[PDB]
Amino acid sequence: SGFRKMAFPSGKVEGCMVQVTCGTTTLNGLWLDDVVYCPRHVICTSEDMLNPNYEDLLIRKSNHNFLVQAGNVQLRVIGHSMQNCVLKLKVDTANPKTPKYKFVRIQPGQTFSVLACYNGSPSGVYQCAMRPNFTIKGSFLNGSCGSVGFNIDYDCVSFCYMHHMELPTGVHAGTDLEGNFYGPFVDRQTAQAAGTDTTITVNVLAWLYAAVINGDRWFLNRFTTTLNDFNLVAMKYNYEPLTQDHVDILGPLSAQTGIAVLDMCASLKELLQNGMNGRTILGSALLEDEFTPFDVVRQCSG
Amino acid sequence: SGFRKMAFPSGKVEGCMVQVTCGTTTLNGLWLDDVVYCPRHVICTSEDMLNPNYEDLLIRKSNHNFLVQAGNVQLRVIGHSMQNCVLKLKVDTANPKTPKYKFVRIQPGQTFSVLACYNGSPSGVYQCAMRPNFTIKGSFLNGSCGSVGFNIDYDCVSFCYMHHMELPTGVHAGTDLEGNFYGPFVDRQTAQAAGTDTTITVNVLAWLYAAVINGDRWFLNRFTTTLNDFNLVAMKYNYEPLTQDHVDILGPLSAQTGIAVLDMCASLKELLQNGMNGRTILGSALLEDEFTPFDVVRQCSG
Ligand SMILES: *[C@@H](CCCl)C(=O)c1cccc(C(=O)N[C@H](C(=O)OC)C(C)C)c1
Ligand SMILES: *[C@@H](CCCl)C(=O)c1cccc(C(=O)N[C@H](C(=O)OC)C(C)C)c1
Repeated sequence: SGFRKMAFPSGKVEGCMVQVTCGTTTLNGLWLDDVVYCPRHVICTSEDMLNPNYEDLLIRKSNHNFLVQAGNVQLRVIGHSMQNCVLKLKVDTANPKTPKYKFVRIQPGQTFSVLACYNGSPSGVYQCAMRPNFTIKGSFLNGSCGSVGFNIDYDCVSFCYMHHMELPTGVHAGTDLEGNFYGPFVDRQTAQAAGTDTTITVNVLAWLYAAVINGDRWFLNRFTTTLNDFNLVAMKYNYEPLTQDHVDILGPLSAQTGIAVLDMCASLKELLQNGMNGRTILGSALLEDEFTPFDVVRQCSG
Repeated sequence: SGFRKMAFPSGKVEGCMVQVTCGTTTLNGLWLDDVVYCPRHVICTSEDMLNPNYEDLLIRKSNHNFLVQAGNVQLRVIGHSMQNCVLKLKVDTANPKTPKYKFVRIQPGQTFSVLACYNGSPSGVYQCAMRPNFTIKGSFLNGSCGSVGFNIDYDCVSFCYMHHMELPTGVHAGTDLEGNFYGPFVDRQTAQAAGTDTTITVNVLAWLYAAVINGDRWFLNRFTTTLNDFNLVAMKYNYEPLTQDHVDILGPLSAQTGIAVLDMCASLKELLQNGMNGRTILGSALLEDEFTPFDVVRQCSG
């Protein structure tokens, strides 16, 4: 019993974190086999941050301009290249702790664990969701760039996020491990801002099932609704549309609780229209949308 | 920016988790140097669960009755003993991954990371607080017994919790690493239940400071209060009394935000008396009390 925002165990990732310094700029890197991955803005300085041409900046560097430290061991850089917004530093040593891994790009509404790091040293681990507007609501301080987001499936680490910046609203933006940004953000100084966001409906319904599995039932009702009528309400409250595929994905949880998906949707409609009247669900007084159906099944199966 | 429930990186702990089987009962153990620690109820069977005499149960076992598996390696048990409600299994191999560690008992209102494990395999990591009534609101399924709670300070792991059981309300109880229960709970089948609980005031105030540091200011006011008047309100809302030591502990956060502790207490009094009028603080619609002053300083310093 119980329902917590749970992250994957971080040890496999911890053994990949290093510190990358170029000039007086330092940040974190990810050491896999004989390559270190980090944000390419490590080669930029305060003077070029407005319209930097990264191809020019990199052509003017050599391997000796990069210091890579893995704990108290200095790694010799033997090559450097750029891939989109990530820098690849070839080092002369393959990381002996490299896990089985994949570079996967995630979808908005999916969750992942973040290992916050500073100066190549892990500091904390927590769960995040990619928002519909392609930002993440992280916890990151100065020096956290290069920290990564990941999921683990049977000892294989699927890396999905590298941290690059903080937007003016305090939310965060970055890229996939191939250096391609999530969202319409760039690694330079502009007035860029998070676009409008929406609530991830399928996740809210998953979490209502979690709650039922954990004995919170007060929000249930005898009613049902059609998908079309439900989605009329969703649109009114800035919730994403629910699709038949979402209904199918919720099938297992529906079957375990005996509550049809469109029945739980009737409950969600009532909650949106009426609030909670002072009650809580799984210890929250608002509707939580950063648990996927998979997250719920993982933590609630028993 | 940002504020998340953040756990410590779990890798140091992950390398200590093993599986312990006695008969058909299996659970998790903690392998440090050449000792494996686990709940002593692993030696109990369904027939004895009402009034087990553990001294009798253990005298009837030998080393060969315990199977310890560390990954795919079987560890040879060469001794067994009991210490309060934990079993100590001496094995013939010192864990090469043993971190620097301490066994420390924590106070109600303090937080710690939990590494949930099944069959000696880590599954997830999350933050918990020891409640004033000595329970924890965890996330644990069948097979999670023997999972541990810990804090990490400069590479030294302070273990503070081993998981033993789930109470009827779905909250959790266990012991310290010396096998002494937190709270008035026992490792046998009774009608035992969590006692009345209260909210951890000093932590709520810490979190209000976190919020101010992260730009949530709407709940601030021009008022102050005395400690005595504040505590009259606290008692009315089932909040713990605030002490001068709590005020002193909040000194740094007060100084960073420029908001005197008793000023923030005036804000808390208004929030308790009036609710939030539909607003949120750090993405919550209720007052959060599972962050200590230390947790806030760790995550907000920048
Ligand atoms: C980024 C963490 C943000 Cl939450 C981080 O650790 C970091 C390290 C080093 C340098 C920067 C940085 O800000 N670089 C500039 C920038 O602001 O990005 C747009 C450059 C000069 C464009 C960040
Ligand atoms: C406990 C996890 C609870 Cl959230 C766990 O993994 C476990 C493993 C093996 C056996 C038990 C168990 O329940 N034992 C009995 C009990 O219910 O504890 C009071 C014994 C027989 C007293 C739990």
